[PDB]
Amino acid sequence: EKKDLIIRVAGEGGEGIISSGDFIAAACARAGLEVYTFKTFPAEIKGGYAMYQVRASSEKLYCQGDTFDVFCAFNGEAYEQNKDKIKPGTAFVYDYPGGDFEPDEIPEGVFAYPIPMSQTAKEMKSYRSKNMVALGALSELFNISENTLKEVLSDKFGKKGEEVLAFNLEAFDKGKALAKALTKADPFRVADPQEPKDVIIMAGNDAVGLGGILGGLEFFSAYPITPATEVAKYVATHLPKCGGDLVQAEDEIASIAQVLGASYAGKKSMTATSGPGLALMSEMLGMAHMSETPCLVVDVQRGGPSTGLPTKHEQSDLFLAIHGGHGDSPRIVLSVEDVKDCISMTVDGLNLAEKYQAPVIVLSDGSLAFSTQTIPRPKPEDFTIINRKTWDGQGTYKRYELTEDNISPMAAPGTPNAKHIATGLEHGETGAPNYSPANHELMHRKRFNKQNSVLDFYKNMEVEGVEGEADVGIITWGSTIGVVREAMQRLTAEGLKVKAMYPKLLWPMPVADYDAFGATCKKVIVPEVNFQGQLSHFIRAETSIKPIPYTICGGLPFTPEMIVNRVKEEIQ
Amino acid sequence: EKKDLIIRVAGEGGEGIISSGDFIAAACARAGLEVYTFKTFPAEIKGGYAMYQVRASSEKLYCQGDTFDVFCAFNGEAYEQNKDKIKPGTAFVYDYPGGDFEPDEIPEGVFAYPIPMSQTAKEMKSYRSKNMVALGALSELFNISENTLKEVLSDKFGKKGEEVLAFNLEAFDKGKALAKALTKADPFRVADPQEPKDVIIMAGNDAVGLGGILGGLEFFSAYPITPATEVAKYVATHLPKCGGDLVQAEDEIASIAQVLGASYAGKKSMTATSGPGLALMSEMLGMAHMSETPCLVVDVQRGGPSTGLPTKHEQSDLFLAIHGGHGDSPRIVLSVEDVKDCISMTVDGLNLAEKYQAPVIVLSDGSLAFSTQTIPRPKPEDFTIINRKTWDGQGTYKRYELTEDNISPMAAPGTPNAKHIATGLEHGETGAPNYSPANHELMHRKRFNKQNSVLDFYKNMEVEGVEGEADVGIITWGSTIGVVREAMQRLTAEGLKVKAMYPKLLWPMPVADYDAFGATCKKVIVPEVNFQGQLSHFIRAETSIKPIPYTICGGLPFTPEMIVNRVKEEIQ
Amino acid sequence: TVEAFHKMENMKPKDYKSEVPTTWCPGCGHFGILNGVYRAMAELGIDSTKFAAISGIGCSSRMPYFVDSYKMHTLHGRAGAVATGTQVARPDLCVVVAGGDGDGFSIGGGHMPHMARKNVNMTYVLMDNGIYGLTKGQYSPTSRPEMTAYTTPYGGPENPMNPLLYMLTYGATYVAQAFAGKPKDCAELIKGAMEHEGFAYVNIFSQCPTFNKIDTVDFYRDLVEPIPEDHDTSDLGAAMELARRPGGKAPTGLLYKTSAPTLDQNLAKIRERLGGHVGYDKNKIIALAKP
Amino acid sequence: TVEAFHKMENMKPKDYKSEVPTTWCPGCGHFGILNGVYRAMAELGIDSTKFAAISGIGCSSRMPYFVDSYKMHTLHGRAGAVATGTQVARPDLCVVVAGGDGDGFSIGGGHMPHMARKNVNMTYVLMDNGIYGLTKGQYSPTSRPEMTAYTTPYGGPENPMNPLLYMLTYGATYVAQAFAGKPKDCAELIKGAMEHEGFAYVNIFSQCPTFNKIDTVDFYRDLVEPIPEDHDTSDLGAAMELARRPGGKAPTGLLYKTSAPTLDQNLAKIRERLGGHVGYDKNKIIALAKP
Ligand SMILES: Cc1ncc(C[n+]2csc(CCOP(=O)(O)OP(=O)(O)O)c2C)c(N)n1
Ligand SMILES: Cc1ncc(C[n+]2csc(CCOP(=O)(O)OP(=O)(O)O)c2C)c(N)n1
Ligand code: SF4
Ligand code: SF4
Ligand SMILES: [Mg+2]
Ligand SMILES: [Mg+2]
Repeated sequence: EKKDLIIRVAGEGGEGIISSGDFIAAACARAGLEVYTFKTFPAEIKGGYAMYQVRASSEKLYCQGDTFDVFCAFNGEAYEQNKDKIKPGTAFVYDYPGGDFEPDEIPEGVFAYPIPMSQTAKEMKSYRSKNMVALGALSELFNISENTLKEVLSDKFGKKGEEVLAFNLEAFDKGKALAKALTKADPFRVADPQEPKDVIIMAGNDAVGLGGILGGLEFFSAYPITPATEVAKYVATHLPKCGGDLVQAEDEIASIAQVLGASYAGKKSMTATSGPGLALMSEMLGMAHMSETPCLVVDVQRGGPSTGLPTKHEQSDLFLAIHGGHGDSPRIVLSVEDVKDCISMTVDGLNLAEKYQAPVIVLSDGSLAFSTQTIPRPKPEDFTIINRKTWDGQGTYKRYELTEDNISPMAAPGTPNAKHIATGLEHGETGAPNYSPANHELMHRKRFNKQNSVLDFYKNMEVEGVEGEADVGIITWGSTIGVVREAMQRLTAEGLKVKAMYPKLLWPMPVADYDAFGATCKKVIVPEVNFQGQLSHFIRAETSIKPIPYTICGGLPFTPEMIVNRVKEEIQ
Repeated sequence: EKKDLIIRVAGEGGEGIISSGDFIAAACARAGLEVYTFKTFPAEIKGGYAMYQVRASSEKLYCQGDTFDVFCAFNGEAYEQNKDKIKPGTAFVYDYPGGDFEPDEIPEGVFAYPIPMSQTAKEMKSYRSKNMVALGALSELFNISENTLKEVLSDKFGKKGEEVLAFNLEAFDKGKALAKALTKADPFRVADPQEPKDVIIMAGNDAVGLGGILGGLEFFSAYPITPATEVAKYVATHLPKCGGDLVQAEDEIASIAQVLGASYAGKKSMTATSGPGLALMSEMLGMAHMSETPCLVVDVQRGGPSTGLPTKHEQSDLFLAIHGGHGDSPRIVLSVEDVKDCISMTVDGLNLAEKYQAPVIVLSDGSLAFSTQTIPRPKPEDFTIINRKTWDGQGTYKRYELTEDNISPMAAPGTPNAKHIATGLEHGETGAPNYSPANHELMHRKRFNKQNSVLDFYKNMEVEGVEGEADVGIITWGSTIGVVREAMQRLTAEGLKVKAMYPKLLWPMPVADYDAFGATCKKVIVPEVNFQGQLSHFIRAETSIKPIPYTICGGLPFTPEMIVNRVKEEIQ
Repeated sequence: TVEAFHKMENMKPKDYKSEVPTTWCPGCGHFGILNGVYRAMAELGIDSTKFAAISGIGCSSRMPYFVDSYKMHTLHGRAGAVATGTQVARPDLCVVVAGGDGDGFSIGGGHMPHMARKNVNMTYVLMDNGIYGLTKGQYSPTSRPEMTAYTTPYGGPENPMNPLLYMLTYGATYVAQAFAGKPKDCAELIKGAMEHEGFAYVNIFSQCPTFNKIDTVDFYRDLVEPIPEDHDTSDLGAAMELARRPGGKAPTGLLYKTSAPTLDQNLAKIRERLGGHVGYDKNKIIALAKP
Repeated sequence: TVEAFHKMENMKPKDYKSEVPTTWCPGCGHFGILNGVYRAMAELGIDSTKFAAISGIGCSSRMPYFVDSYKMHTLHGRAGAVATGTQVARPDLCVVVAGGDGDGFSIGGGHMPHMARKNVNMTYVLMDNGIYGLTKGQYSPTSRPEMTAYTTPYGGPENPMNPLLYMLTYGATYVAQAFAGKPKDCAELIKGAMEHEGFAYVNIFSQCPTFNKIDTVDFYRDLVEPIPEDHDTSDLGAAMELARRPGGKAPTGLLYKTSAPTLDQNLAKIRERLGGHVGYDKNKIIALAKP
């Protein structure tokens, strides 16, 4: 039984394409439904074709889905951009008559629903209310709660006066009436309303900023870069409320430099960037490793290489995150799946930087950055918070004291009797420069054993599927995890012998857990969106698995059917 | 039969430790001998313990050797620094009487030869001539040709006047007389002179600079960093003679930016740096890959991570050289073994950047940088030169034209009818920004297939040893190749079933050639000076070889006996 | 000696337009600067085959796409350092950098002093809109503190810098300022910058109506003040006084122009004192390494 | 607001020395600057638990190792940016950056404008020896063109920059210069720089006898000229005249001092206008995301 509905709305940005999608998402959440959205702004700032896709369901949602069930075109350009996906079985709502285009032969089997959105909006002497007419029609045709939709519109337009709101509700009613006059022949309906859940709706980048704040963030420095700037925007607004400071630095080098200085001063500090910025930070992340100074970098991955494809989907910064430092210079690397992770794994990221006095990189991506989801409302008291090991004041303080757990107690400036230097030169226990062979061997083992002990403490590699032997195991990372989750639902509903594993700690990697998983699968497929198969590379280098890479690199995420089809090709 | 002699001279830098070693090296080369030197400057610029080690032989030399046969201490600190290596069987020359120390119990079996170097120089009213006295004694005691030694001194001090020269020759003769008065009990003598060969003596960094010039270098930009600055010093002196320009930029980002700008203008361009600088260059090397702009970076590797150990030995930048770019951003990576390679592989590096319009990184190291060798005199006409593919002027010019060999003809600004854009954005054939899925997939394949086709053209992975199946195979890279070469001489002289392979193309790697080698070995050992076993990582990731890493990371190179002992542990 | 000038006869501004449609917002000030660029190139009779436009990232930085010439679109903040290499490698070319206030003085701010100090023979057209346009509205080193923007929702916690004063202090040998609303003023100052032998800097106010709501056309029109004709453009001290805005008014016109050796000229002097030439016998260099 | 001053009784310069032997060359000017730092700290009665010395890479940058306090040895050119993060995180600390001419104005040249413009409450002691000492003798942005060095064996192909003029142009609110040969001048100017609330910059000539053979002690002694007592340290234009060296003489003394809000003060104003504090109910932020 189909529990979800995927509605794509597209047209001229500025006619309310995005705002319409956000209204539907909020209305469905207020009606007790789960929501997953995605959008593309116009390619140029001045405007042009925009797209919003909202998926709503009575059950949990983990990705955008294969393709839309319903498409709503505000103009001809939107129809042309999506014509190839208007296939038999889909429902097609479009601005007609009185729009700017005559639709070609609507394919047989397509449920077509012309709605005169532009003409109705013009007869009311308010062309900008066109999206309200569309919303009314979509609500009527596909059972988007009229009650919560008008609640959402009331919250937005009530502050503008009783006339403005009653006008937009009137345009909504006109669209509802236009749709009611058509005969509904398609099988698509949004799930019936339920009791509203204790949820919020958040975008990926906002959720990263909130996770930092909830993790005890005190200092943030960043430089704007697509698709990461909304993290700094959120932090700039809300961190000062909690007693913290955001600074916009002059570039990414200055930003990570300020993070290290604030961290040395004793404050939990982080930055956010994308691929180009992470590459500029490579030298300073070496200093963080060598001096054992906590820091957190969130890399919202975008299309590369070089300037690349800033607005497209790609997870191709794994090589740089792990191997981007000169010398033997390891980082702790995490990667998020969904909006929930953007909160809790940014908390994880700060906690692990504190606990292991090391640079941590959290890999997100540009689709998740702008996707919104219903997620359970975060409760601040439910997050475990870890603070850097601090000196108890007993004995003599040595910044790099050799301990059993390889973690040297820290001391913020101002601590009596703990004056010390943090340094990027190789050094002995007191931080004095030391170039002797035995010390370099000894301190490499200290810092490597320290960071590698994350494996004994942080486990985040969920396994699902059949319990026994599997014909195919699937390993993936990043937001591709969510796509494989939906594919696994379909594969196990077909009775296929499949299992899946979802590493979210990417480096150091839990080799034994990899080997235990692979030993139970006849074959292991690794789907990821990068050209070289970057996770597969590390699986080959570090485990006894030789995976079958399934790589794509066209600026788009995987869809569930692609995973399903690839898996079935490997089952005999 | 012992063909070589290893003489270590050590003491206060500023008393002519380095110049003394260079005089010995030049004299032995003038006498038809092969020479391999190494040195360490004082740890601080103000001065302190300096060391020079010269190895001379009637046969080819490939590394510094296990340890010295003869040690000459100019002061007590030099004796203490080397006390543990003054073992029975070795010869020991020291400043006595009149020195600054009382020697400890010289172990029985050590052939000790006291020479009053300091006092003799004082009697002549020129303490700075102390090293001349030492040279006379060493020449007499250990058969360093007096004839060629005085030639070398005459070439140096003849320009200062016959009085200055005759003064230094008298100090030399005084040292010769002091040593003749002792009875020689040790078996050590430098090989008797041979027909002088048509050779030069060059340090590694100077050889890189010369290799650049011989490869057609036209533009060099660098920022000083240890241990790479001597490259820029050599280029600055000699490149303007050939019509080229050196510029010192304000930092490494500016330097690689200027290299790319000059290369875009049509000039063969390069820089030199070390680990910290290569990390700063990561973003701009992405631009070189994406825009298909030739550039060459020589990374004279030093101790890392971070500031690390600037003056010590380490080959730990392989991870950064291969994986340092964001996105899927490959580089062509070579690494040199010896001074000969520093010349020819810098030519190779410039040639490959021209042919494949791609960033090339050549990895050297801080020991090779200051080591000198006798090498056959280079003749400019013996180097094959490759130039970038240029447009034939027919049709319409497209900077990124899709060709069968994936290499697009280039055109320098000023070329009629070839106005175009070079760009870091993903792009189509004309360089216009293009974010479509099919184009990204297509252009990734263009640039990757292009750079991977180096494997069909450049082969530099010598194999030596037994022809049949071997009990142990050795794979190594960098100057460690030279250490393993000498180890192979010893192992194959004992009739042991060993073979060795010396990759000098590090990325992309010739997997089939790796697999064919490994199929003929029961075991494969990979010695390298880094903590993680970086080459072993790529062997595991890309080949079917399961290597045994032999990693050291103490700022020192391997010695041949270390390789010999490890190999024997793996056979029996 | 630039060989791009006065090679074409009877050229019109439209002859330097490329086929690429202009994608800037309506009312964006960058249009006026683009028009000035077209007029300068036509008035110089430039053969744009010998013209190299280099830009980084930003709305401003897209301008070379609309100009018919050779061009490189490189990395954010690095256009001027890249252009130094192009210029030194090929001093016959006319080398021009275009970019915005963030590209030039935020991430690019470390390269600015050395281009000017070394007197590289290039033109730098900085399109100052007081904001980061392309990344959708964060404040810049020229933003006024009362402005609110997307990383500064509570105002800017610092004062802005003075681009003209920076460039004068850095040693730029041609320093001018204009407003994009006067495209003929832009064309004359840009034309003079291209012909000048040395580092020539033109700061041009350009409105960003989409994100910068306080540095509007009316604000810039009221802000500017033409430089009096009796101003001595060889007096560095007087130029710096002008750059500091007497009465709070931003000067427009040519502030400073002086003749000094350029970087490529000094590099050539080095080669000349060595008798350097491409055919030099490399065996002479090798021979120095004989034992 | 720095809380390190006047907290300790009977402090002597040796109380701020670490155990690390100072291994600079004999006759290196850096010794005079280091002695000035010790003397300033003792005259201020500084509690060095509340004192942070931060440096990059260079002979000059070794200074924090020799100081008994909190300290960081960071990356070449990044000390001032690191120190900004330290200072903003902990405005109670006395934050001092020390470094050379290359560390500061070559690789670090891009961070210099923004520290000064934002008036970060810190002290920057630049030890100007006209060369790169630690990397063994390459020329610097302050080297004279007639000098030959190891990458410029045929002279420097450009003019040097003016550190004092840069920093005045950038907006430093305390600007001073001294010669390392006058350790009491160094001590008074560094002490005033520490006490100053805002970005304080002290340029100190320092001989490098090992590699710089022309910028000698005698050269610097003849170059400097004390600032007249009637000079107005609130007059920015007059301070800039001094920085440009009338008669070719480098001024020594205090050029400029002014009172303006610091970066940490403006950041604090933002929090105060929001009622921000560490105990803020984060549920209020979360509630904004409810559908
Ligand atoms: C290394 C790096 N960091 C950040 C960015 C993001 N970025 C692109 S343009 C830009 C600033 C645009 O401002 P400006 O230079 O003033 O030009 P404008 O758009 O205002 O004309 C930024 C921060 C980037 N492309 N690369
Ligand atoms: C990224 C990087 N590039 C280059 C270097 C090499 N380096 C160390 S110190 C230094 C310059 C020293 O000159 P200066 O700052 O004037 O200090 P001084 O030794 O003269 O006191 C350089 C170029 C480095 N350590 N890191
Ligand atoms: S965002 Fe601003 S600068 Fe960019 S095109 Fe639009 S108006 Fe111009
Ligand atoms: S090299 Fe120069 S700056 Fe460095 S310690 Fe010696 S004299 Fe001082
Ligand atoms: Mg701007
Ligand atoms: Mg210096």
